[PDB]
This record gives sequence, structure tokens and C-alpha cells, in this order.
Amino acid sequence: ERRALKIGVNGIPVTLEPINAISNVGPRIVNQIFDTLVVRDFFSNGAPGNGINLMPSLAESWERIDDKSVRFKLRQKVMFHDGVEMTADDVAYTFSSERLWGPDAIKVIPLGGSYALDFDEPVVEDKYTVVIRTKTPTPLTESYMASWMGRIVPKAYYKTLGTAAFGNKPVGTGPYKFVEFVANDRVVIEANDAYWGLKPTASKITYQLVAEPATRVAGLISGEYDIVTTLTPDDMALINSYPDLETRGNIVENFHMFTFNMNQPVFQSKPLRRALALAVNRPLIVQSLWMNKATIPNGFNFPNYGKTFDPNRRAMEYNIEEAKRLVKESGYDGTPITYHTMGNYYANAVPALMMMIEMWKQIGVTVVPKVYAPGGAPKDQDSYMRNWSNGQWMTDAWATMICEFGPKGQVQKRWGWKAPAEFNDLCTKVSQIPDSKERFDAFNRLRDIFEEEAPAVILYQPFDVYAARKDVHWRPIS
Ligand SMILES: O=P(O)(O[C@@H]1[C@@H](O)[C@H](O)[C@@H](CO)O[C@@H]1O)O[C@@H]1[C@@H](O)[C@H](O)[C@@H](CO)O[C@@H]1O
Repeated sequence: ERRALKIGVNGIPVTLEPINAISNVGPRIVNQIFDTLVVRDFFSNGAPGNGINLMPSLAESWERIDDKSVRFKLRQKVMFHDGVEMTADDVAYTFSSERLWGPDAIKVIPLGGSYALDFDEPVVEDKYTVVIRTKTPTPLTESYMASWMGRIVPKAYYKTLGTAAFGNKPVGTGPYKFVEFVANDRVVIEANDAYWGLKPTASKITYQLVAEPATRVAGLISGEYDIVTTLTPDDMALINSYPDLETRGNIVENFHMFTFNMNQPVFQSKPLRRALALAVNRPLIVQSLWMNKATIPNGFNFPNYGKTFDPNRRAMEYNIEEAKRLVKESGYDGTPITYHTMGNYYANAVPALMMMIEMWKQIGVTVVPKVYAPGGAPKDQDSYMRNWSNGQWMTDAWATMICEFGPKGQVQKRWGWKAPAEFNDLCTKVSQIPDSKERFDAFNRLRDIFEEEAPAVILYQPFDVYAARKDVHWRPIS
């Protein structure tokens, strides 16, 4: 009745510590090991999978007390996988200064600071009651707890081991418990029948790295895998021609992009970055490799932002005439520039890059592909152009414009983007004021500056496709 599931995946996270595993490949695993206080109802308000009403999970109930404080009443007798009961101390530790948003915490969870709300120290009222607090007002606390930043960790065990060692031997409250993790190869988790919620329906799940998508499709066809991830619309006809298999595709709240190491002199200033941005013919790429199913957004602007989504925003421009003009003004001598990609970790990463190489050749820029295997990533000093993605993880434009591209983020700090002062002042301003005409117009100014500066270039939202045996009725692939 309960089968062992074998999942062929595009990649394996570098760790299983829930925040440091935030990526396209970590959530599908950590989502089964850990739980959150609340969860989004993906089908609320008639939504076809992207609904936002919040429902109980580790917290049975919650009340916003004021514009800075939310009280959570926790479920009782919830057990971590090692048999330690979960209490308000564990939830307080999860969002503490020590673990997440303090100065020392940023050394081991490098992105904790940039992805945190403006937290103050949680208050434990009793064994099953915790108050999550912010130093300044924010309405996002509750939805933040349903996000990939809100997975609850065990205080005693986590603090003893440290963030890094915990990541190799994680302990959570989720429906599956950790078995093994082999870097760049597999993760195995097993049913936790002590789970507080619905009993797990699989006995074990193995996430196995299968780098090439054609090999994943072939493994599903042979019965080696029950489920496979990160396919494209082109694979659908063949898979659906098998009566015992099926595919599922949808536009994800994530965008593919290319970006630059702006510590490098060739990309320290905007002209050549913007030239490469203006030479990208996105409809051609979408028509050639995505069967016109991938979506091109009107800027760094997505419907899930709600009040900060601008449905009337103009399209991102394509101007080869201006791109040629900016290549010359930059003094670009013709030196080849590398573009690093971990194979097709991103669906259509290598075929899209080859099309963009030809587009860039037509504006006088020579770009060379540098394709590497998992774990063979280059040092920052050797990275020039690279591909990336950003999952739009909040119902507010704060994510990912401010958490990734703002003054506290990795694009400015690690990757050297010298953002104009107006950009960083606007990031600061929006994080103070509530939803209004002022906030809506400020995010539009940030979007305008993003396109002028080109620290990254948005390509499209992929039409994500996965496949599975029709007799596998539960697929832990998030
Ligand atoms: O798999 P990727 O695209 O990017 C991951 C990186 O996170 C990871 O460090 C790198 C090396 O292992 O491999 C991938 O490029 O995940 C991004 C996050 O990096 C990002 O924080 C989030 C929100 O913006 O969106 C996505 O989930």
C-alpha cells in the first residue's frame, strides 16, 4: 500500500538547513522534513494553485495584537524526529537574533539578514504560546511564516550542532525524517509515522540527481523513476503517449534571468550590462524552446504582488540599435566573456544561452559558454556572466526586488552592484510606508532603475513541467 518513491531530479541542494537550502531544488526535500506555523491554501478564493488564505499548521491559532506583534498558539505534543517535543522555545529560536537576523547569524546563514523581516526578539509567553515581533510595523508577518523562511528547527539540537552540521543531519517535525544525503547525488527520507498530521502515504522517498532531462524522461519510461522534475513542454507529447504516465505543466511564480559579477571591471558600470539586456529577443526564445508556453513579464512585476502589481506596466524593451551604441561607448575591445551554467539545472539553460550567444554576436559582443557539472561551480573571481532564477515568495513586491537587489542583498554585497543612491533610498522608503499610491509608484521607480542599471536581465517565467506514473497519486516535488 505505501510505496518507496524514486524521484529523478535536476539537482540536489548543497545543504538541508531550511534557509540555506532555499533554491529551485531544496524546498521539494526540506518541505517534507520540516513544518511551518501556518500554510497557504493554494486553492482559496477560486485560485488554481496560487491562493493566499492562511491556514493552521504547527500553530493551531494566531492573533495579530498590533502592527508589530502576532501571537501564535501552538499545537501540543508535536514531536521532532529525535523524540523531543516542539515548544514555543523552538519557534522563538527559529526567528531569533542568534540564529537568523543578528550580526553573528549572517556569517552562517549569509542571506538571513536580507530575507528577514525587521524582527525583534520573539517572546515566549508559555510552553505553547509565542509572540513574533517586528521593530517597525509590517503586515507581512503571518504570510512570512507560511514561506520558505518559516520552517521550524529544534533549538537544542540545532544550537548544539551549529547551522552547518545541522544541515548534514537535519531534524524537523515534518512527515518524513532524514536518512542520508550524498552531496551532488541523492537525499533519502523515510516516513515519520509519529507525525502530528495526516499519516505519510509513501514509505520512503529518494531524490536522485539525473542531470540531463532526456535521461530523466528515459528513466520514467523504464520504471527507474516514479516522478521526474524540470522538463519542458517539448517532452509532453512523448510522455503522454504512454498510458501509464502523465505530465503536468504550469507557469511558476519564478523568473529565469542572467546576471553579472559586477566586481569584474568589464561589468562594474551599466553600459555593457544594458547592451546585453537590450539585445535579448525574448519572444524568439519562448517560441523556439518553450512552445510559446513560457510568459514574459512586464518588468520586475508579477501578479502575486497584489497591491504592488502594476497590470498596465510597459514591456521590457528590445533595442538592437541602442545595444550596438552602448557596446561602442563601453570601449569593449572584443575580449570573450564567459557565461557559466550548471548544465540544464534551469530548464532550457544551455539552448537559451546558445540563442543569446548569436544575439550578442550580432551586437559585436563575444560570449563563450562555460558548462559545469554539480559541485564544479567557479570561484567568484572567475565568474563573469551567469544564469540565475528568483522565486517570488511573498504577496508583496518587497520580494525579490528588495531582499535580493536591495542594499542588504547579495547582488550589491557579494556580486558588487553599485546601485544609485535613489534606488537604495527608495528600498528603505517602501519598507516603512503601507500599501498606497506612494508605495505603488515607488516600486515602479525601482523597476525603472533596475532596467536602466541592468544588474540582472529577466528572461521569462518558465512553464514548469514534471512527469509521473499515473498510479503515483502524491508527488513531493513542491
Ligand atoms: O536555484 P536558484 O535559482 O539558485 C541556486 C542558488 O541559490 C545556489 O546558491 C547555487 C549554487 O548551489 O545554485 C543555484 O543557482 O534559487 C533561487 C535562490 O537563490 C533565491 O534566493 C530565491 C529567491 O530569489 O529564488 C530561487 O529559489
